[PDB]
Amino acid sequence: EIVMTQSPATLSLSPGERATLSCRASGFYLAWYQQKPGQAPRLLIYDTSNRATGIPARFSGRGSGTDFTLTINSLEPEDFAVYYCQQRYNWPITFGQGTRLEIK
Amino acid sequence: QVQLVESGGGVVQPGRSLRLSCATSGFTFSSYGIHWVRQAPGKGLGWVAMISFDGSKTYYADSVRGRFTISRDNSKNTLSLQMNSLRTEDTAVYYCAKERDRDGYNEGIYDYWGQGTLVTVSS
Amino acid sequence: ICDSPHQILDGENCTLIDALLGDPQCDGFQNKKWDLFVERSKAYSNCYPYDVPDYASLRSLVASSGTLEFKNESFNWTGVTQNGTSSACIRGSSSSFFSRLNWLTHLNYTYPALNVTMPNKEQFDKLYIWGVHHPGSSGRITVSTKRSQQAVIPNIGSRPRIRDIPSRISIYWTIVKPGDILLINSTGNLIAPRGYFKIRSKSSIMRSDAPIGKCK
Repeated sequence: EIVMTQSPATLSLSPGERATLSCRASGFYLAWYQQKPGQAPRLLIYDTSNRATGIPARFSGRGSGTDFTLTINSLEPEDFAVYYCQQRYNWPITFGQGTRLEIK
Repeated sequence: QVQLVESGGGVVQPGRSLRLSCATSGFTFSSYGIHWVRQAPGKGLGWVAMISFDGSKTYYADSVRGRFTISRDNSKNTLSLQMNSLRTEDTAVYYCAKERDRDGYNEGIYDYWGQGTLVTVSS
Repeated sequence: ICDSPHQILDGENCTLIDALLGDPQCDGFQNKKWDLFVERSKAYSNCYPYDVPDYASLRSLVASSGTLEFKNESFNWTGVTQNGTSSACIRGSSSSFFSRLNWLTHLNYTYPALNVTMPNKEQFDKLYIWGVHHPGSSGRITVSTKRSQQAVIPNIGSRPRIRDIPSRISIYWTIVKPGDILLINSTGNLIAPRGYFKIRSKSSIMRSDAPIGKCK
């Protein structure tokens, strides 16, 4: 199992601004998950660069070499939550320690 | 529509046997492989167990390897995570989550969840 | 993105590396030549799982080459059959596999040390792409040249089904300069290369998302 790190645990930004999320682990199958405080998480991304059903195009995943990234071109009030990066290569699936988006 | 409910959580002394049940509805239970995921108050998520597809296999995680016995009965559509030797690191909510493809084709992708049951271990 | 001055390639669902491998759903890009490569965010793969431990350098090199120009070279591989059909990587009505690699296994349930050799006769550098098929019980692989030994060991171990195939096709690259002679040895499951890709000396690659149109 890989020790998956993420961006600082809390990133504060105003709605509409651009944001970037990192999940340096040290190439594929690093689905992200969204959870609203007090809610069961939900799928946001199903691979390093593909979006799942219903997610706005504003969220874009890229990167490779255990140095992936998730850039948000314009934040919305619903975007301020916790984001965890998964990983599927190897049996033990290790979510990242997570990070929070806070309304600045 | 498909829905998942977790039950059996609560307070149990360390080392006492415990068994959650996660029933399902709205689909044939053999259609997907079941999972379990946890999160202690204020920490990041973690993986617990799994059944691959139709119950011929199981694969747990590191910190809890060997302790648990996840099993199911296809003739009644019921899941269970038999638990043994609870320890103080196991304070967390337990979700039973499903995946986004049938028979096992992308295992490791979760789209459906329950609400999550709380399990607490202490004196 | 203008078209008149520089040759662009776009690509509905092909990452540059996927076109390099010849993924069945990206096979239309074979032998294509470009000045700049442009990448959709939709990019995805449908074949065997895979991973290039040196993704960045391979991307930069292939993009700078500005050509695939694949040419089957008829390696020996005489001891065993070089074709392999996987349940994933569907191409058409039946199982398929990458179009620029082999999935050797071993005929007669025995894998002798193949000791393949191939002299690089041409005057220009050549690049050969091979992989190691991490299963999911024995085998070691080595690609030797006058400058390096790209030693690789199949990281055997169980894993999660990703496309109904719990394994990996980890892909490496191998430059073979003129005068140097590629040497290959094996003991088990090897993703045998099918032939070199030429390299041509100012192309680059840009990950722009702009639409496609005809204009200067």
